[PDB]
Amino acid sequence: GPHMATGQDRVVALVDMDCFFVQVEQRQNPHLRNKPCAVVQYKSWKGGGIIAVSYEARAFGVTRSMWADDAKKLCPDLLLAQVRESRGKANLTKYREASVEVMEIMSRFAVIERASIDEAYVDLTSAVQERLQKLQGQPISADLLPSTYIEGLPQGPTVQKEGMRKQGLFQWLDSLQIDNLTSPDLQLTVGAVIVEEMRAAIERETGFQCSAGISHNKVLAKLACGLNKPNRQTLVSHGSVPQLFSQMPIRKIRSLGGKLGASVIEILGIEYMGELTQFTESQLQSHFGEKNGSWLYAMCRGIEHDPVKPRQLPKTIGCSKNFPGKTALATREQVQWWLLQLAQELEERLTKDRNDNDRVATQLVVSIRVQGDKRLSSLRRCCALTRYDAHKMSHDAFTVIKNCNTSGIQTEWSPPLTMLFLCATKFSAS
DNA sequence: ATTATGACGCT
DNA sequence: AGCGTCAT
Ligand SMILES: Nc1ncnc2c1ncn2[C@H]1C[C@H](O)[C@@H](COP(=O)(O)OP(=O)(O)OP(=O)(O)O)O1
Ligand SMILES: [Ca+2]
Ligand code: NA
Repeated sequence: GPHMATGQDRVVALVDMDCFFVQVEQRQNPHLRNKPCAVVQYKSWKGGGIIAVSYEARAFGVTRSMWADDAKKLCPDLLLAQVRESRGKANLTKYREASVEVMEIMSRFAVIERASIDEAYVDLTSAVQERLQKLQGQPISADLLPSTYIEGLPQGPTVQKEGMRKQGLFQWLDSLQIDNLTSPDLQLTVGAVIVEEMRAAIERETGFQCSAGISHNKVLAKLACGLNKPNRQTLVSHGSVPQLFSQMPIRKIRSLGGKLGASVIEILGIEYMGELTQFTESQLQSHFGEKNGSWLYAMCRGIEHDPVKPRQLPKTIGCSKNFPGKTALATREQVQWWLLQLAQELEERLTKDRNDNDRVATQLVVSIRVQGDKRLSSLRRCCALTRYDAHKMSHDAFTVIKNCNTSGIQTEWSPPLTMLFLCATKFSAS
């Protein structure tokens, strides 16, 4: 009734760059603009592995994880850009620097949480209140929302995409009560106005287009963002949730894309998020645990409380390389040479991080995989990181893993290593 | 022979 | 601490 919280206290946005690594390469090389193209890493094995795909190329069926040779079979005119290689490995520096460009722009509007190399959540609650004051009861015109979709509209009693978008926007704006500064729907709408401005600034100042979701929490904001891509933003209101969720497969919701989500489906015998509402909180907790159960009970009603954390910088800085099939490392000299290569890239990134961000990492984590293990990581060990020195770091990494060597022979390594990983963690101010 | 990352939960 | 899950 009157005491039933509806999770409508906040305005949250999720901004996500469209086909990000592709746009980085297209900005740099105009010849790739408005073409079917993809970004690939390595080239020798089947033309390289695809990691990003332009919307033009997606129309031909090109996807991430596809080998470039296979992609070319779907799209013979596909253009490719290669990830830079340094010290024998893929080097993602260019995309990390492009990411900083975008994060710094977003930070002018509001506190952001960096969720990945190319996306950030934004808590717009306070910014919305401020904009609501400036407006002073004055209505919101559709002209302020030129790329916004209202999920669930139009509805009730044109055959083109932009026409439908506008019809829905009009129905929404027609319904708004702008006299009430505390209407959640009004708050979301002002949120969307601000996000239009954020997205315009990003495109103006970097050249990169993006999509966005605006809702009352991170999970709905993320879901919304994906509903109309590319180059559009979507508002998902509290009211839209029952219909949206009624046919939404459980796996589409962030965190339910894996084993937990499969267990929800299997154990409860359901398919869609909306079907969760018929279980009690205790019932959900009995199957999925206390935390997951409470989260599910609220989430299926469109309610989630996870905060947008004030964090614009990554918490760890890591360097990793696979050594698949035949290229697995089988000699001590091999293992030491590759630890040094990884340690050298890591040193370079850490030193840059220390100058830019006024902090120093204090722990080095070392992880390997051995041939045979289905798991991505076989063994992880940490040691002290006391100096930004590649030789020391690689020497230390070797010391903490050297006992993994089954080989009776000193020089040989067995079983061969199929992955190496160095990660700097536990930052302190400096 | 996807690969290179990165956050957070469990015990 | 070391491992697993989920994500981009
Ligand atoms: N599995 C992966 N392996 C390596 N790099 C990845 C992987 N997934 C994503 N990336 C990189 C390349 C992407 O351009 C970038 C952002 O990822 P993501 O947001 O999932 O897709 P995207 O930006 O390429 O397309 P979209 O327009 O659908 O968001 O991070
Ligand atoms: Ca993206
Ligand atoms: Na993303």
